[PDB]
This record gives sequence, structure tokens and C-alpha cells, in this order.
Amino acid sequence: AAKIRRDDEVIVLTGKDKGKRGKVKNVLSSGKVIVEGINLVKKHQKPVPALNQPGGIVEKEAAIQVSNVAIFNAATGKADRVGFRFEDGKKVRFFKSNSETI
Amino acid sequence: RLNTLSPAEGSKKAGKRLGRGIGSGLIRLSDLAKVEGGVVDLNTLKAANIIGIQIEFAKVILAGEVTTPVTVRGLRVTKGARAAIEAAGGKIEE
Amino acid sequence: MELVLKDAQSALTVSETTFGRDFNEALVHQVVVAYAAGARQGTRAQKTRAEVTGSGSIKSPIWRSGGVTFAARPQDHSQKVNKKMYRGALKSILSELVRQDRLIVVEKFSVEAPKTKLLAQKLKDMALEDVLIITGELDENLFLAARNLHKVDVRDATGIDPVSLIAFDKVVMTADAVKQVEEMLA
RNA sequence: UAGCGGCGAGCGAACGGGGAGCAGCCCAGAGCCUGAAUCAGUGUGUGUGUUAGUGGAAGCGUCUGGAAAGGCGCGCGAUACAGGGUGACAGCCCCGUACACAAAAAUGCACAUGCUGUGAGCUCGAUGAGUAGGGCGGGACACGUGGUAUCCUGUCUGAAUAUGGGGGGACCAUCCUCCAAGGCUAAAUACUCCUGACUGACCGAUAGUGAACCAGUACCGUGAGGGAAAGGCGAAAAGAACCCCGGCGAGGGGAGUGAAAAAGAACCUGAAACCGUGUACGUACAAGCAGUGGGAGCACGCUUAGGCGUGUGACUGCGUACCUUUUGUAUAAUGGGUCAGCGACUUAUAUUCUGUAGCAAGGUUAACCGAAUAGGGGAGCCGAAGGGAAACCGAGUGCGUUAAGUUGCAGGGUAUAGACCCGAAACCCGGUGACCGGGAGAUAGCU
Repeated sequence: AAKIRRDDEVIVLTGKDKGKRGKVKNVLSSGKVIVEGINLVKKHQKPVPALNQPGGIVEKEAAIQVSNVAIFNAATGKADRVGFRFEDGKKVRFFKSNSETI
Repeated sequence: RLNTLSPAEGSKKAGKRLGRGIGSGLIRLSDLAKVEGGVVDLNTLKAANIIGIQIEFAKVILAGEVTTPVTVRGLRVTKGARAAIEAAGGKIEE
Repeated sequence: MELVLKDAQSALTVSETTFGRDFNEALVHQVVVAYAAGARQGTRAQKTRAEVTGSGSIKSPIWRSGGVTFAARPQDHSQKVNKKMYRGALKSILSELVRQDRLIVVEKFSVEAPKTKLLAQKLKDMALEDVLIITGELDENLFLAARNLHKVDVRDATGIDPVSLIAFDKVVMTADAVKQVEEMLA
């Protein structure tokens, strides 16, 4: 299931992020993904004397299920699903809606 | 219309449950008359499976109301059957 | 009585006593409950103090973590039904269905190809949404393209389940299927 | 059930037919020609399953809305609307899903196989030689070796082998079966330590395996053995930065995160008994199952008085708890501290009766087959024409006559299974130095 890979534009579908797009930083084993500036969190950082703590609130990014996000086809300007086919050399993923090839 | 079907009245009873609830109360003539070869004789009795398996004794005992004019041969025939079976037109002889 | 196919005006005569008998509520109740009991699966058991891990009494059911005073071994709830009673129930249910005009008959209900879209379009033309489809000889083109439809079922004459006739509001017959069911039921 | 049975409790046939497959062979040995059927091993190839796996259809706006999968409106796929995950219920968000494919190797199974080993087919001998049987000294069948069938054995006799010898019926005669005393035979017959899937009108935590929780753990016992209680924050730790007090702890408060902090880690909802605070009432001159009918008074809403409701009850007539056996009882027969949870007449086979459903002088299927609740299957069982022991009578014989019984469902009874539940002492086996597990939820009486 390599539908979502690294360095790809994805748009959320459900939950506090309808419409907003972003770039996937990476993916996790459980399927959760990280996209910059999509679900901001105000996590509080416990004061640690060592490790050179910057100090204060830290604005990091939380984890969002892959289901809530889908690859956005900028060519058609609309969210669409993906499929797989065999080419001469290897296998690559292609969008739906007339089968745009990446 | 599955939720429109009920059983007959009086066919279901919950039954008693002692304790629970203080206020809850507490060979003949008719035989082998027509069996496709029901001739009165000692043979075929075992095959027909009408009188046990090891039963050999046979009799044509009757109780009035003669309704099967069947002729009897090969069995114990006496004057008694003469006055009863013949009333229906049948013949009885040894 | 004569039933009009409403497609070719080829009504087929049927025995009056078969589709004209009075609706016997008790017989249908008995057959339905017998079938439901037969559907039961005998999978249930527990351990008594005799067969409860431990030693002794501590294992007595009154004591906590003990056995069950009223343990029941697995059993089968199915009960046999007389063949004549089953035939009478089938005749009564068929008579009741035809009396209220919930039974539909056509000369032949077949699909040229195993395409669910064609079947859905045909059903829409028939103005039927949740109905029972029953015919004679099995058709792969129709049977294959009917499983996905939960509210649409296709079977053969030998598999006429009496309870199934109640779940579906309407039943669709076939010219050969009617004759087959009439001759087999007798 | 025939039978057995102190003819008592109780114990317990055979034949026949219906079902799955049915196989009888080889040696005691030679003649003709062959390694021709078959049975095993060694290597090629084909197909069919496993150990990784691939492809595999389809959606959006508005509203409540923490977040939509929910309502509304309009579309699409379906040989796939089985399941699972996804901030609330998903065919069209994702893994799967029916369907089509995939192996260098290990490998199981079927085949043409070359080679390596016994071995085609017909002919006519051959019926298993200290073998039966008998007998002596002993042991087992209610039984002190007894009339002792029959078996075990240290030892002695002992014929035939289709001109033949055993067994059975017959009083004897007659009549029927085999080749006894040398070997082999997958097949249909029962079950699960484990493995994949599937199904639960089974359980959801005092239940369900003892254990959903790091359980056969802690713990008890030198010893064998016994044996627990204990799982749920939040969609996402986004786990309270920071400030104040406190002892630079614990416990906290404010702010912030978080829908929610009546989600703060001991983290869903959080009962009763129990424990404290505030609110309104009564009680410091009054005697007893502490309640009940009336009831003035006191405080709050209300008919914005109207005699209305709620909260308390100065006084008044009456007023000796709950379960059991006992004629009956706190009386001096009998037991209970409270709360939450746990716990009690079902089921298996027979027999009797009622209601209910058809069929009906017929009713009715078992096993099994089976497109597996269909249908087949008439094996089988019950009843439909008197009873008197039999004989023999035969609407006739003190007893009866033409009315009708069977099969499913539910219920009311009886017997056998421990069958409404709880509660002994003793005995045996196998172990541990008196104790442990089993017979045994033992057994009879009585609470």
C-alpha cells in the first residue's frame, strides 16, 4: 500500500482541515502521516535542565490518519483516488479521472 | 407480515415454578383385508410384518359387525364363523 | 384459480385445492417455529463443580469462582416436521399469497449477460425493489449477478424455503417454475 | 424384549431386513514360453495444493455540527453492499472483498516413463501329521476336585487326509456346512496436543479456562499440593508552558492545552450503606416496635388572600418486629449487622393425561442417500372386529358389540440419571513423611 509516499502534496478530507492542502513530511508504521501546517498543536514542553531547552511553548505538528488525507492532483485541481499498474521497468502510481500519470 | 401471526389459543403454557412469587398462587378380519394378496393363510404372515417375527400361530378371530366378506382357508374354521361371516355373503370353510 | 401473467395473457390453470385452501394460522406457526428451531446451533456449555479446576467444599457453586449449580450440556433444539404438515403449510402460504395478490408470475425471467446493471434496470422497469426471485433450472447469468443485491435472492424449486416467502413482500415466479412446484408439492 | 432374575430388586439375546465398501488371495509344484499384468527404488516432463505475493469498481454541496460515516439533493460500480480501521452509523477515505494471476527451491499427490529388483497366462497334484481326541498329577466356573461341559499344563497314547475327518438336527435313523491343525489383506469404524478458516438466539469481568491484567505469578506449605485479587484517561499525551503557596516534598490553586480537566494519570458513566458542610423545621418537664388519622405552629413557591403543594411535626385515639417447626410464641424453642453482586425444579430415555394442528381407517418414518430443514427411503412401529389361561369357543363368551386411531408442538404427573439447593463420620488406590489427588457433586438419617 504505497498510495502515499514522501514528498507529495496531500489534502485532508475529514476533520478540522477540509480544503487545506500540504506536503507530507513522512509516514509512520501505523499509517499516520505528518503534513506541515495542517493541524497545529500547542504542546507544552516540560522544563529539562539539559539538552539545551529553548524554553516556552513549542509549535509542532501532530499525527493525522492517512484515511483523512488523499493525494491532490494539482492538474485537475480536485482530490482523487490512485491506482497501480505495471510498466516496462517498474510499477508506479497513477491518479484516477482519465488516469493522469505521475 | 411476519408480525401478524399467532398460535392457537391454549396451545402455550408457561408452567408452574414453585417458590418464586409469594402472590403467584402456590389376525383380525379387518387386518389384511386388502393388501394386494391378503389371502387368509399361514403364508406371507412373516413377509407382511403384521404379527411380530417369530409368531407362527394364526387365527381369524372376529367380533360381530361383519364388514369384510373374506373367504378363509387353511386356518382353524369352526361353526362359529359360519353364523357370523356368512351374514355378509362370504364363505368360510377349512 | 387462473392467474394472469400481465405480460402475455397466458394464465396457467392450477389446482383449486392447492391455491384455494383456507389459511391455517396454526400450521404456518408450527412450521415457522420448527424451521427456526432447526436453524439453532447447539453450541453452549459450562463446567460444574465436578469438572471445575481446583480441589476440595470450596468448589461448590455457592462459593465464589465455583461451578454452576444449573449447568446445561450442549443440545440440539431441532425437531422433525411431518412431510404432510410441511406440504399443507406450503399450500396454505401459497393460497394466502395469491389471495392478496402478492405473487407475481412471468413467462421467463432471464438476463442475457451476468451484468448487475441490467438486472437493476429490469427490476426498475418492473417497479420492484425488494422482492423474491424464484425460478426453475438455475441460470448462471442470473444467479451470478444477484448475490450482491441483498434484497434480491435467486434460488431453485428444490430450495423453496417457506420462511423466505414471508420475509419478502412480493414473490416473482416463472412459467416453468410454477408447474415444477405444483407437480413436486402434489 | 426373548431370556435371566430369593422368578424379587435388578441384569440383559439371537435371526431378518434397510444403510458405505465389499476382496479374497499367496505357499506347501512341476510342465510350455516369457523377465508380457502388478508391486517398490532411481532421474526427465505435465497438471494440481502450501511456504513469500500482484492486479482488483465507483461522491460531492448544504444543516446540526469538536470533528460526519448522520439528515437533505443530485450521480456511479457491483462476477465485489462478507469484515475491519477511519474525531458520530462508510459500497464509492484506506486494508480487504467476488474475480483474474504468481515460484529459483522445498516439496505431497496423479500420470509416458529409461534403468534397477520379485514377478505373464493354461494344465493337472495339495489340503496344513505327535493334529484332534483320550488319560494321569494340579488350578478357575454357588461349589471341600464335583455328575463337570469348557479352559490353563509337567507328562503318556493317538487315524484318516474326497477310498477321508469334524460340527449341527433327528430318541435313533435321515438330512445340511467346511477343507480343521500355514500365512496376508487400504476401504467404510472412534478421537484431537497442534495448525487455517468457518458458526455461535454461549459469556461480556463475583460470569466465561484458575489466569482477557507479564498466572499456574504473588502467596500458603520442608515435602506432594493448594492458589488468588488486579484490565477501560484522552479521537489524537495534544500529559497542565508558566505563575503562587508549600518543606527547592506530597497535596494543591490560577492560567493555558484540551468539546469537555463534573477527562489530570489512582484519569468513562460512579449505586447503596457509611462520612461531613449549608439550608427549613422540631427537640433541654418528658417515658415504651418510634408508626399511623387528625393536627396548631413554623419557612419557601403558588390560588400574586381563596382555606393549594412542598419541608418539620407540640398534642391527641390506637399501636407487644421478620423466617421455621410447634395448637400456637420477642415473651425464657429457633437465626439474621448494612449495602452492591453471586445462588437454586432445566435437561436425556421411557410411561400417563390435557390443549393444540392436520390426516383419517389409516397414521407413520429410523439409519442412510441427498441440489443437505427440499425430496427420496414403507427398514420399522401404532391402531382400525369379543373376551374366556392355552386347547377350544367364535356375538357370542362372569366379560363385550358397530364412536377412531396415529403422528409433531406446549404443558400437568411417575420411574431411571445426583436431579430444587447447602451441610457428615468411615473405606480403597497412587504418592509425600501424619499429609496430598482420585473413587465422590459418595452414601443413610436429620436441620
